[PDB]
Amino acid sequence: KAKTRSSRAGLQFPVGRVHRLLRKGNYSERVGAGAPVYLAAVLEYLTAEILELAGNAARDNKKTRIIPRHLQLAIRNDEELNKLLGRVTIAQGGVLPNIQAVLLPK
Amino acid sequence: KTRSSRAGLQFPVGRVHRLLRKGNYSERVGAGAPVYLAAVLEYLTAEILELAGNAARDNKKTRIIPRHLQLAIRNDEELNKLLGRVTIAQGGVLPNI
Amino acid sequence: NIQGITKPAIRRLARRGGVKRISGLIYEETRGVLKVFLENVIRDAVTYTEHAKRKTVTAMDVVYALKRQGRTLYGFGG
Amino acid sequence: VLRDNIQGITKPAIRRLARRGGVKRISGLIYEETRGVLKVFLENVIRDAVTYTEHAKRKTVTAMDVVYALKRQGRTLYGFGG
Amino acid sequence: TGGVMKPHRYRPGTVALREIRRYQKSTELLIRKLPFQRLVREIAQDFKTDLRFQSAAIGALQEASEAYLVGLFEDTNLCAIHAKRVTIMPKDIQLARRIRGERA
Amino acid sequence: GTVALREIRRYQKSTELLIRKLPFQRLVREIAQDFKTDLRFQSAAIGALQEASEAYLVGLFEDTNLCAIHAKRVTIMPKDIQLARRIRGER
Amino acid sequence: SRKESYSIYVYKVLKQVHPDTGISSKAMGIMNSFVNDIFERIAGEASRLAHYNKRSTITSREIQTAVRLLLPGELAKHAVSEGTKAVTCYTSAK
Amino acid sequence: ESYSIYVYKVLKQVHPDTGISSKAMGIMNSFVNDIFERIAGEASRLAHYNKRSTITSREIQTAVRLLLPGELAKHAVSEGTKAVTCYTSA
Repeated sequence: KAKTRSSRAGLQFPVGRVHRLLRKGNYSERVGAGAPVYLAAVLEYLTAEILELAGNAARDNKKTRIIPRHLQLAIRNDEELNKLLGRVTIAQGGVLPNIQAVLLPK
Repeated sequence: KTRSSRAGLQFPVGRVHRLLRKGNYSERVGAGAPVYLAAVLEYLTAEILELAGNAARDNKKTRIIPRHLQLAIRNDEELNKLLGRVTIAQGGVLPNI
Repeated sequence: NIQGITKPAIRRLARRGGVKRISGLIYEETRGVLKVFLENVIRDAVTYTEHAKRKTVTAMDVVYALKRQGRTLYGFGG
Repeated sequence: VLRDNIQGITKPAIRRLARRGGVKRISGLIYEETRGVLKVFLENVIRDAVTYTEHAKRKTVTAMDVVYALKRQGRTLYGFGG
Repeated sequence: TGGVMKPHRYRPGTVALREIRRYQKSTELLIRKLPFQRLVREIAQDFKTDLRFQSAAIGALQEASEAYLVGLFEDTNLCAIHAKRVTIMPKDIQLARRIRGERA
Repeated sequence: GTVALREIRRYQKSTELLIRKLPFQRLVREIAQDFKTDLRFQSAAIGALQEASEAYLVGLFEDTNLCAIHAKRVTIMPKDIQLARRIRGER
Repeated sequence: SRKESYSIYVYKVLKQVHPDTGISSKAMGIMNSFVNDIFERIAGEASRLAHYNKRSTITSREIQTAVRLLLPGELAKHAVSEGTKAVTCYTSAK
Repeated sequence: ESYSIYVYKVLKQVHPDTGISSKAMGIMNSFVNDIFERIAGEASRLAHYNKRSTITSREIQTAVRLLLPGELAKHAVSEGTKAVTCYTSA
């Protein structure tokens, strides 16, 4: 039985698809064998982190639906994720609630 | 015999073609692309060197200095708009008080 | 139809940013900067479409132009 | 070993750099903040430069790596290759 | 003697802070769709006519423009707070654009 | 006040580097030491770092001067430094 | 013709990390765009960095170095560890 | 490799009596390489978008309009077009 490369490496992301996209995405004539596995693992870990924080942020809101609002909350409330995704605008994500201290009355 | 003489250019068309072929951008490169790219490079370099020579003449100098290149780039709206995120080594800053 | 960006709408946009008070002369300035930004993005999307041999600007051209200006947009097929 | 060397960036040097930028008066607390900013910037550039050297199995940092690294930070440098 | 006592008005800023919280909690588009669509068509008319604009392209443009304006107003609010004021003025807009690099 | 404008006029026309070479060299080596040991450095790499850091600091001081001018002051303060850095996007 | 997407795999990993939580279509679009953008960033950095050393191959080393160049902080280290774990797991099987 | 000779030729074309320092020569080489990289990379990106495998004069032209700003690009486009017909008529 021809087992998938994703099942061989214990990943959920498609190793074959990233291999095809690397080979067809005009980078270099030849692509090493370990590169799609490594890239798929990195993409998996990152999407796992984002979806985890988003599910938690939805959970504080007592919701079972992940919406762009929760994704924006998850991205902007984590320092390193905000550093990585600095220059991206999330559609229908909104803005984090932030009111300045001296803006308030006395 | 040379493509540069056929196109009336001083930049080497073959060099641009070789860089495009071995630069891993696409599988094939048309014949008009290196000629067009070489012409664009020649016009741009002629423009910036013209402004640098004008600035050097205004500064009573015979040799172009990176100070003159910085002055020529920063005094031109289109050029400094193109080169906003570029810092010229040994160029100094534009005099502004 | 630059006057179509009405005063309550731009007031709401400023209010989302946490601004408490608004000067009376600021509205023309915001209309101008919005016009400049829209002009640049629309120009880039239009020449992208003209290179693509099409007569209808699609969302992909817009997202492409925005991402090329360092303003990457998520959620529209990028 | 090198310990507490950032103070080698002297106060008149910061004065000269501010004079180049057109600053007329300088507060006394500017120098420590400027030293901190310079340290942060240098650390950011040096991290990428040393990563580029480590991948190439080299033991010396070359000028090309430093250019490539500042260009990767959006601070393209003309005059040192590229 | 059938008159009614009036509840008077709120202080300046109270309803402002309320609507600040309300708009920072919700995520809908704040610019009306049809005037924005007309404005985009007017700008696009100047280059080449007969250019159709998909609804998704107009929506993407609206989202990007709203994000840009919100970010600019946040920076301008920081500028105003820095100058010991609570009202933003066009000079703060110009300065924010200047330091951002958008204005030469 | 007069010599401040004299210093501005002198330094804005000059092109040589204003940061002293040897302390900057030792600073670069000290920073690079804690990422990897026994690191060598080309002289041109140190010169490129010096030029880039000087250009960045000059730009930061210019934007800080604009911020100081905004608040009806003539003296730059640290709050101007973090205001310029915050607006420019550094953290 | 059809158009490939990462929707099923994103749903699978969400069901792995949060069994009782679903996801809307718009959030699926954002996640797909995010995965695609990160893919382009890492692939382009690896292609450039490989072109610097006059090499024709993207190997695990180029991807690892690109990950260290892009990801900010501890995230990079965690990603690198898991990527190495995946490679040796692949190497341990056949 | 360097572009020294060609920059010397265009310099003596526009300014026969003006010299140039070595640091300015390095600056010119870096500038030409940077502009080449930008235009070629954007043209490749356009080729990738339109599902094309060939870089022709068209994608180069549109990359030139995309990158260079204002009148400059127009004159550059004109110059490139003239070069193409000059190539075609030789």
